[PDB]
Amino acid sequence: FGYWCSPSPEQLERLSLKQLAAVSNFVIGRRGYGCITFQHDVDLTAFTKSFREELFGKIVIFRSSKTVEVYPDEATKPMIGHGLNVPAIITLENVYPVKKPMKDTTKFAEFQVFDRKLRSMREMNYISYNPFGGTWTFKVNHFE
Repeated sequence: FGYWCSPSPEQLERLSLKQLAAVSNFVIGRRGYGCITFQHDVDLTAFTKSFREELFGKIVIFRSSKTVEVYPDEATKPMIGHGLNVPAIITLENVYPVKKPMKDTTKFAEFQVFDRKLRSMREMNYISYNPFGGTWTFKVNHFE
């Protein structure tokens, strides 16, 4: 389904359970949708039954609605600082203003309105937005 991560699931299984509690450089994405780049070590010990099945489209979901969800079950979402509920940089692809998607890049003024909207988001801290592709990069402190 286009999902991927680094370390890859095959690499994560070659770690010990104590190594899996602090995995560095963790990155998970879905091709054609986006990517999450975690800012600090993450604890992946909740997912050992199957990294691929637990993570790819279950715990992490990139949806066709141009958004991303981490721990969709509220009861399972860890405290901030636990698991994957930690700071990250996110890129989402094909994000556009509006009643279909407005992707006419000759319309710079409307794109500018949309861009200021993104810049003003309080939870999703703006990094960049490219109208050519609708590529929105931002930072979050957690996934609450």
